Amino acid sequence: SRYSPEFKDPLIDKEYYRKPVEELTEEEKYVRELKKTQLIKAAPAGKTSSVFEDPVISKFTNMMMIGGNKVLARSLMIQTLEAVKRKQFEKYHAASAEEQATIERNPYTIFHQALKNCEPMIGLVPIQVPVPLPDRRRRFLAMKWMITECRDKKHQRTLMPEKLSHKLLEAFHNQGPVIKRKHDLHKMAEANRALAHYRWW
Amino acid sequence: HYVDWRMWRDVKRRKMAYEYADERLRINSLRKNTILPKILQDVADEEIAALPRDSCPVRIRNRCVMTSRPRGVKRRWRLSRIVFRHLADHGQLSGIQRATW
Amino acid sequence: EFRDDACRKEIQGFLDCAARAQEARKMRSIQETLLPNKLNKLLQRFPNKPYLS
Amino acid sequence: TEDFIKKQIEEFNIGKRHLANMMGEDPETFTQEDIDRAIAYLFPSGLFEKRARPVMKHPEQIFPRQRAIQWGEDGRPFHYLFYTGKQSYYSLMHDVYGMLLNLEKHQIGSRWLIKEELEEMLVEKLSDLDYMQFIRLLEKLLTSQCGAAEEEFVQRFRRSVKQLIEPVQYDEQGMAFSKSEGKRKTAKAEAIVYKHGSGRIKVNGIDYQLYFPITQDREQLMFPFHFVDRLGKHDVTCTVSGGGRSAQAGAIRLAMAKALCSFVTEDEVEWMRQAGLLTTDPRVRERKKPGQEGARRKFTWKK
RNA sequence: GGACCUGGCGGUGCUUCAUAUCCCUCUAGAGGAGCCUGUUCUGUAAUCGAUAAACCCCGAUCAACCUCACCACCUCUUGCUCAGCCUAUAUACCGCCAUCUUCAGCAAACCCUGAUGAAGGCUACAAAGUAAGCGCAAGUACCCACGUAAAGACGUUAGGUCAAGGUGUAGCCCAUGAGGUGGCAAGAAAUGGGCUACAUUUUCUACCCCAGAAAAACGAUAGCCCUUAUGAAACUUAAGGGUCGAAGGUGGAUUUAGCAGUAAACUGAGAGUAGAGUGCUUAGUUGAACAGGGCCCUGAAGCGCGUACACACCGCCCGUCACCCUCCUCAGAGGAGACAAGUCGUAACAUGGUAAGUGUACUGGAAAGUGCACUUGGACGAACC
Ligand SMILES: [K+]
Ligand SMILES: [Mg+2]
Ligand SMILES: [Mg+2]
Ligand SMILES: [Mg+2]
Ligand SMILES: [Mg+2]
Ligand SMILES: [Mg+2]
Ligand SMILES: [Mg+2]
Ligand SMILES: [Mg+2]
Ligand SMILES: [Mg+2]
Ligand SMILES: [Mg+2]
Ligand SMILES: [Mg+2]
Ligand SMILES: [Mg+2]
Ligand SMILES: [Mg+2]
Ligand SMILES: [Mg+2]
Ligand SMILES: [Mg+2]
Ligand SMILES: [Mg+2]
Ligand SMILES: [Mg+2]
Ligand SMILES: [Mg+2]
Ligand SMILES: [Mg+2]
Ligand SMILES: [Mg+2]
Ligand SMILES: [Mg+2]
Ligand SMILES: [Mg+2]
Ligand SMILES: [Mg+2]
Ligand SMILES: [Mg+2]
Repeated sequence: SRYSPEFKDPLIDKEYYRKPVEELTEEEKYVRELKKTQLIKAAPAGKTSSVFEDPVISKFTNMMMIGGNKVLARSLMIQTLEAVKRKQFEKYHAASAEEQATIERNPYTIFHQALKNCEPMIGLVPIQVPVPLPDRRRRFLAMKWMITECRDKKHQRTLMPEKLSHKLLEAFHNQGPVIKRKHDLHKMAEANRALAHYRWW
Repeated sequence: HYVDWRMWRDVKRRKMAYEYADERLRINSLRKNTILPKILQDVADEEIAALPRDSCPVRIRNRCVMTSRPRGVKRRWRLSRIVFRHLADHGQLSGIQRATW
Repeated sequence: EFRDDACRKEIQGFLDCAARAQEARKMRSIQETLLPNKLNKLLQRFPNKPYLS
Repeated sequence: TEDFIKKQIEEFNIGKRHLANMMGEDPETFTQEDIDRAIAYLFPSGLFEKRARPVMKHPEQIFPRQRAIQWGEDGRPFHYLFYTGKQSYYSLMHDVYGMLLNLEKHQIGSRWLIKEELEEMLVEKLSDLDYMQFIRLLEKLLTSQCGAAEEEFVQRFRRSVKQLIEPVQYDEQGMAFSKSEGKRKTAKAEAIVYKHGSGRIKVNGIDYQLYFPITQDREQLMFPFHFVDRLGKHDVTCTVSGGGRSAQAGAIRLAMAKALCSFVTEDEVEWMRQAGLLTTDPRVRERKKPGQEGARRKFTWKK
């Protein structure tokens, strides 16, 4: 890394800086004073202060990226979000007044809830042994499972936006091959339950 | 007293090519055009073939001038990579230096 | 049938227990650092003398 | 030795006078800087290592501090700690211990000189352990709530260790602006940010929405103004070259942020720096190395 | 033969580590297809060298003739050279290098300990080490003081190169030298690397990123024909065009690289040629994911332990079965020793992979296995944990 170890990662959060001094604790005051003497890495070209920045969606776009085609990855992500929103609006209009209360229409909420539903609780590690999964690994496994399922060859000629929107809605409703894969992981963990003692941590 | 018989042959080839270059250029000018009659071009072809074999420029090989290495010869200095490295490392070539970037 | 609908409570307990185990690992690791190094340093100042001065 | 060093010093003075005469300058006012400049002109040397280039410094600088004899004609050393082999260091430790004893009986931008500095002061080789012991003793002395004499004695060993804002200028109409420059990858940009406007940014005379079709690059342009809550409060004219679309966007972002520092308050400037808007991203392409595919991709290990 | 020292080794103990590295984890590949190319095997009249890591787009930043050292035929003999030889010897060397090395050690000269043995020299609240010098480091180039370069000692593998050139030794001297004409270079078959793909995050077009069409087509840089570039000579090389629309549908074990402007993808330039690479060097653009657990698996370090090894485990070595000798007992046959290779195993030497051995008994191709008791000529890491 061209950055010397002294450089510190940038904190991009307007609220953190607009916070009044009075609300700050002594530890927080000391941290703010110290940061005035430290070097700060240049803000990456990916994340900004836009209120429409969703780190989960940014990470999903990065994962979907192929060969540094960030433009195409972003295009696919926005197309998927638009397709999800349009399907939700169509269902909302086609639905009765009662079901319109239930029918969600926010693509960001749909995406977050779908990935959360696809997050696996217990993993398997060679030691195979059932084991707890850290939160970062859970999120990455959810995202990778979603992307791999969308990239599966079983879908013929269907475009990635449509495929991913359909899979995302299925996951949001707790259905689809992604949830099936999570259930399969859980079932294998249950089957190897007896081997849980092999784990030394 | 050239380095080896191969370098001597290349020297002979260079001398012959320099001797016959003008005649070769003249005869090949007739062949390398689409204006003159095909019969004239064919007689020119047989003449250029009749010229001695060693006069062909393609037979000139760029051998190192100090060790007769037939390959790895830097044209600007006419020295095989080994001899060029020797002289440059000992610092006997102006400007050249070990590169680091 | 491996459906989270009712398992929510047990799954939450599992996650809390895993977090507690990780936190305990960290706390033990930090708290571990009389240690053998210090004890050996103390001993070297008073070496056993199986010979004669 | 004294005779050699004196001969060198006299020779250096005589050569200094000759150099002043050769350069046609006053021999008396000729300084070390003048000597260095004259020598550099007279013997141009492009060798990168400055120590390798010709030098005519004073013999005091040229020669090392070769230590004097420690025992007289009778063979009796001068320092009672002579046989310790580190008389200077151990005498210093003895003095520090005595000062600590006296303190006990009676009762921020400065670091500690590195082991190299301590060795230079003590004209004695030292080990890291010895230096650490000495530094710990000095720390105890300072913490002991000592007097002014002890503090000034410690000062012998103590060693003293924000963004800059461009100046606002005025255009033909007198309206205020600021100018800045930045670089990213191979891209280089220069930005002029005016004090008032409708958020209109013209890159190479083209509006940003047309120069950067990519929403990512447009967000990069937006980032500084959005950070400082000034969306639409300024107009900007930027000229960029080199690099690709993303490199140009980053360079323009950096230049615009640096210019905006001329207007935003100091608190906002510091917040921008902490957010990273005012740090030139050193990350550039890494040269391909011979025998490997790229900067780090080695060839497929054959078996 | 007994006891030790040093080193190598240990399917050796504990502890701490590996930061693209040992495992899991992340990305992209190879292993499945075609093509290009190197190597091996076959073939030929037809090089040579490298060839485990550290060979295999390697000597070559380059083979139609030449290059060429190879083969066939022909020709010359003081020959370009006060000759010549690409003849053997890299196990004589210089020269330039691989290698651990992604190491920090090597150290002359002193001093001390061991009863003045090989050898060893460590405790910082310090207990015999001091050390010039080399290396690291530092300094330097690139864009910082970062990172990448560069650098990286002494030694190991008698590691590579007698074919860069020189050189010792040995060898040919009407040829193992010199010259000319012509000629190989293909693929039964395998294998390494690279390229192109298998597509929808795709393909064609416009633009160079707000579009329209294709979509069982995608997919050859392959094959065949034609033209053009260079050249005396093109089926041989390259480019273009036409024609064809092939194999294949993300690929088993296993395996490679990568910690950030990196991987991945994409676009140029240069060296070298008359021409010639999907090869090499280099410039630039877009530009990721994990980065946390560990030591059950591989290596590193520290402290240890064992050692019948010292060409240092790719070691050493046991017994049978077959083979020649010398001696002994024996109605002819056995035993021993020696010479000596194979054979089957791996019994012992490290916890020798079931610790070893003594007595005794049963069993078995063969070292030997097991049973009962006994020895340490094994260990149990030596506070609590
Ligand atoms: K493959
Ligand atoms: Mg040529
Ligand atoms: Mg690896
Ligand atoms: Mg293949
Ligand atoms: Mg071969
Ligand atoms: Mg060979
Ligand atoms: Mg020929
Ligand atoms: Mg030939
Ligand atoms: Mg010959
Ligand atoms: Mg050798
Ligand atoms: Mg090397
Ligand atoms: Mg290097
Ligand atoms: Mg260095
Ligand atoms: Mg050898
Ligand atoms: Mg060899
Ligand atoms: Mg001959
Ligand atoms: Mg074709
Ligand atoms: Mg032609
Ligand atoms: Mg087609
Ligand atoms: Mg055994
Ligand atoms: Mg055993
Ligand atoms: Mg037994
Ligand atoms: Mg039995
Ligand atoms: Mg007894």
